[PDB]
Amino acid sequence: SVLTQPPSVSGAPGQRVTISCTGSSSNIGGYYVSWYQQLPGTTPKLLIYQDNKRPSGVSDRFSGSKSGTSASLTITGLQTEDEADYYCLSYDTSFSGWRFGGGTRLTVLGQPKASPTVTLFPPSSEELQANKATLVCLISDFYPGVVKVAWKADGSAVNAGVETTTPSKQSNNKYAASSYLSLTSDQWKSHKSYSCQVTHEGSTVEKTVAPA
Amino acid sequence: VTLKESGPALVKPTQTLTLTCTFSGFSLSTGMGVGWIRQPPGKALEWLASIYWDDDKYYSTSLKSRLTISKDTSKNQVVLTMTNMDPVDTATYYCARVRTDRIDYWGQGVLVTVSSASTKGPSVFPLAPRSTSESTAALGCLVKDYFPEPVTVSWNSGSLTSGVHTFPAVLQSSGLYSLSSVVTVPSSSLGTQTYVCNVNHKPSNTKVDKRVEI
Repeated sequence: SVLTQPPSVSGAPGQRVTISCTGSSSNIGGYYVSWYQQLPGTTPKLLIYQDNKRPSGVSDRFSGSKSGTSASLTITGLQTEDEADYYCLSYDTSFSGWRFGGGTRLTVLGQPKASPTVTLFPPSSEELQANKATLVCLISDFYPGVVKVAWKADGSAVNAGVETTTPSKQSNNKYAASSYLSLTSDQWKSHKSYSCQVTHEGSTVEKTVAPA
Repeated sequence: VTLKESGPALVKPTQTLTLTCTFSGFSLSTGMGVGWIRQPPGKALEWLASIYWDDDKYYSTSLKSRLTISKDTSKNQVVLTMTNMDPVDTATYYCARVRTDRIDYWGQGVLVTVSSASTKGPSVFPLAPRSTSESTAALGCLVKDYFPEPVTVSWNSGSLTSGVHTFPAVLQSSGLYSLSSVVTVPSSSLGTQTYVCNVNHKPSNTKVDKRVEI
């Protein structure tokens, strides 16, 4: 009654890395193990089956290793395209069917910083007619995936009505996010300037829009 | 080999969820079977149940009285039934083929939200360019205040795909989602070409084609 996986591992580009699933006499010990990869926003893909066997089209950078209550997946020649979540799978004689590992998020450590692109939209004419005003701040193509988003009104810090999404991995291993400043039409007209301030890795990119 | 799930986007608590997976590229023969695996948003995969050529049914012990699986090689479908749905069951539900055993191919998955809140169609507003014109202009659509997920956005009926970026939605304390989709185009192209976003919120049976003028 166990299937432990490290939630996060990381390796250096061009090197080897191991992902291990630890268990007991009921799971990996005595039952076959499969491995699966899930890139961001896509469906899982069969890595290794029958502990050692890879289907066709699969890269031979990957391989599975058996030894008792431990199963391991190895990735040679690590590349940035390998950043994904990796799961193991095996039956357990304590429950009735298959158990998935917790999943291991793989990070590749050699990637350079990318500063974010910031696009700020004022509220539409249609929304102001409904007496509302949503300012949209779109944050794209930044690495690593951490930003702080602050809002300003006439240079002064805004303290309410801000909601920002968690960063999300995109196609090219960079990250994207968005932040919304939800106001009424009167609040939007009450100031001369509104600013979206994006702090990434210590530097700040500010974009400003005006009701006029 | 194409697997396809279908089910309601929203299920109220304690009600019954019924999935059906229509398949292609095989049939429950051989020693082949079709499985069901779910995944809460941003979380791990959980195997639910699977059925084989025997009509041999295997279920998760964690889901005792809740799971029934059934096949129909006639209309080529596979149906799973989960009773007493809880918000903890909110997940993307995948149907996959299983071929000792292994999962071969995965469907795209259907998103199911277990909530007591009501469906709400979105309000679509244009994200008009001044951005005192640079060589490129960003225009888009604000898909505002909808529930539940998901929402799909294309541009110009799928004919415009190059400068497209649809952003993941924000969840307000209201319980309503909002997202923005924007396309980056040459500012030379703002008169040569019309730009319309195709928003589809299937949970509310609403499609909106909103043009972004100016």
